[PDB]
Amino acid sequence: RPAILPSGQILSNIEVHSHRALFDIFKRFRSDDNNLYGAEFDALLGTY
Amino acid sequence: VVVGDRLVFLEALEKRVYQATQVPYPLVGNLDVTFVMPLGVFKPAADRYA
Repeated sequence: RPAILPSGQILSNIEVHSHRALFDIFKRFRSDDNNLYGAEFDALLGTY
Repeated sequence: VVVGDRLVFLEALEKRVYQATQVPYPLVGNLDVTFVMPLGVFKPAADRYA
């Protein structure tokens, strides 16, 4: 579940697999993984 | 840039291309030299001098 709209653009053009230390979680899929599509949700149905 | 009596471009493609990708740069060539050295030769009896 990635983001829908980007706030501001990035500027650096640097490889990133070598700087995976700075981040907290880091995931790199090869090309167009079929997992980022399915979107489920919880719901509350009426209050009495 | 003008070198000799000539006008030439002068460009380095380490930034425009090759940046942030896993292909190395081609202009960093490799020299190759083969050394040799003698192990236990023994000079004749006339060259043993300090």
